[PDB]
Amino acid sequence: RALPQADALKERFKAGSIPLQTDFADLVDLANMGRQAVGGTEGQTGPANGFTLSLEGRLELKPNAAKGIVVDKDGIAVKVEASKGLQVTASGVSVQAGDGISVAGTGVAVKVEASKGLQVTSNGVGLNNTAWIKMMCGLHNATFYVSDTYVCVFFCNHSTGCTAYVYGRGGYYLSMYKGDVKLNSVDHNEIISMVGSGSIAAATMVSWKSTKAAAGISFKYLGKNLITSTSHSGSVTLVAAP
Amino acid sequence: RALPQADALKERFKAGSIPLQTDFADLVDLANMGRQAVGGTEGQTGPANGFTLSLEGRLELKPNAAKGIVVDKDGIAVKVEASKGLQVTASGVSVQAGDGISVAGTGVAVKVEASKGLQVTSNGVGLNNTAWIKMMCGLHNATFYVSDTYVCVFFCNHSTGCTAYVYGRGGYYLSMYKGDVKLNSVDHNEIISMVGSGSIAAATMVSWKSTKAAAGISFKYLGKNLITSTSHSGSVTLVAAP
Amino acid sequence: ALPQADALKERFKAIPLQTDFADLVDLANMGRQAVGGTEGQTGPANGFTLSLEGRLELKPNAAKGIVVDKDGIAVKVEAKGLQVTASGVSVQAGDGISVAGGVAVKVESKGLQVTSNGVGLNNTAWIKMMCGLHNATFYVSDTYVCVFFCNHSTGCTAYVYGRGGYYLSMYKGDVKLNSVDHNEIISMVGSGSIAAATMVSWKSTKAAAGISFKYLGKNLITSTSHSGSVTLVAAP
Repeated sequence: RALPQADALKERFKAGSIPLQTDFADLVDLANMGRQAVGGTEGQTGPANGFTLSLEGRLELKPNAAKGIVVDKDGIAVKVEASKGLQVTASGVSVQAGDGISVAGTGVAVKVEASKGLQVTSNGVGLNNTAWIKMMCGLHNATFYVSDTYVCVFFCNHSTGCTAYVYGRGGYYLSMYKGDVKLNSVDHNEIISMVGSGSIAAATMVSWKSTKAAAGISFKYLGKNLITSTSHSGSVTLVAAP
Repeated sequence: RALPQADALKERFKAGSIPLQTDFADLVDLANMGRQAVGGTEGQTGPANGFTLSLEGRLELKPNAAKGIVVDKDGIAVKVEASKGLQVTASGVSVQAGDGISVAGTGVAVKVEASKGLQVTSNGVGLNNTAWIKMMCGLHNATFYVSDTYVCVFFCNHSTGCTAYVYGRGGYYLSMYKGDVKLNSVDHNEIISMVGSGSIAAATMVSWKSTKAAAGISFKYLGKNLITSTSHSGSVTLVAAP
Repeated sequence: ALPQADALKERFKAIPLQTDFADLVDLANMGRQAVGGTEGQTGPANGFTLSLEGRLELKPNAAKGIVVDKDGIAVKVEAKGLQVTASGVSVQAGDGISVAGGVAVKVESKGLQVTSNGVGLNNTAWIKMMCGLHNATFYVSDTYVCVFFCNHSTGCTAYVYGRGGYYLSMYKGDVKLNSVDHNEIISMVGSGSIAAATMVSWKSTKAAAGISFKYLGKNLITSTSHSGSVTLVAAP
């Protein structure tokens, strides 16, 4: 049996109606639903989980305040420990990105300055393939450099000109002959070299008394190697230190 | 006073009975429990926090939609802001780890790639103790190296052989006498050095016209120093660049 | 609105009218109204369920992070980056993460830095590098030179790199460790009498934090010499 609706139960208690035992039985069970709802009838175990019943008789929410839920006058809210990595807005709950962290579709991820030598991929954070240039710039305190497949050169302005530290690549080394190293199309004034047998010499420092190094100036050079007698003639442009 | 149960109370309105005032009081108070539960009786302040009462009289949950909770057809739910760092499954709420982040029992952590020169410890993320090898490999654009306690050497394959860039370690330097530097048991062809006193000379660049560097080849060498006249007799083997 | 309970009782005091019964029926109907059980209603509100015994029960969405148990309504965290205390839900930081006013990268002296724009190498990371390259345990660095010291046998040998356009002289007396002149030295060579020291050794002097390094720095543009006085620092 489902209890009658209100309008129907009422006309059972209309003037000049004979209210039967079963009409009162319907009234009692109707009245009893509020007590069943709060778990108060014989054989019930009290308010369901998540509910309390006050002494005034009010049904009340039981938030586990130790497990991240609070209830107040604005309603049921997630309890975020403030400034501890989490953030809540009308949009929902989210992680708050501090220094070095970025948050986007992939999730919480590492943000790096690429100018500063670091990579981040699927496999984790790491040095990129040009971190070494930044290292070498700091080593010599160079404000400009060139790099290509046969040489790299780190430029230091000083006095009326500049001096550069030189390193070979791919097996190659830098010629030290006059006319083989041009900054801004100017031949060099001085070089210091490492020496090999039979007039082989490899330029390790180069200096221009009156030519300055700046972003965009050209570097022209003759690279040599210890296996063949040929020579690459490079023409590149200076770039500011990273 | 604790209201009678439904069957007991029914019995007081049985056929032929004259219900007393106290039977009706019991009925009224039992009917009243619905109103009490929603804070509707005199002395009460209306629905408890977390609850609302519709114009139809229905009890309803009041999620604070500005603070992380939603209620829909599916139930009471945490509202996660989409793709802002957090995730939710049947297993619970979790952090979504993007590139360079890993999540484990320890918590949210940085993942570093193995061979790219980084470390992560409880003191933070830093460079590991062999990062310099990756750096020197990119500086010279080398695909192979050896490194032990007295030298490291960086190998560049070119033309019919290869040429190597040499750095001393632990106070030591590479001899440049013929027969003192062997790749694959072959003596070197040409070499480039820095000069010391008398016959002191330190190999900086070593060449083999017709021998290629490759993982597993042996590198044998005579390391020397400026304090004692003794030599170290090295025999290591080439590893690929990081 | 409906009579309060004590007003109702007066109407059923020791013959009730139909409007009294009506108020009692309507009063009794409020429990059913609340659980969405009357004609014209669609059952319990969202977030509520009604058990077969007739008890109102919460409906947590067990797949959207809420559980209800004996202890109350709770956030359901997977134990996977998150932690809940009496102060609420927060992020659990592992190795390389710090938590404070959001989630940030922590760096160790180990060459890395973190700023507004991300994690990168700092400005002295190259020192850790040249220390590992040469296996040096002490260095100096100033504007015109840097030097990496390697203790071995009875004394010390160092590798040298010029900075700012400069180079280290190799004249006896121009390079002092603990105020002692060097013994052996190895150079790159230039025109006339220009040479640049790249390895320098003291047979009976050791490197250690504190020891002074004095040197004569030179360059290729001018004839002048910087007169350097610095002190050795431990490798990072």
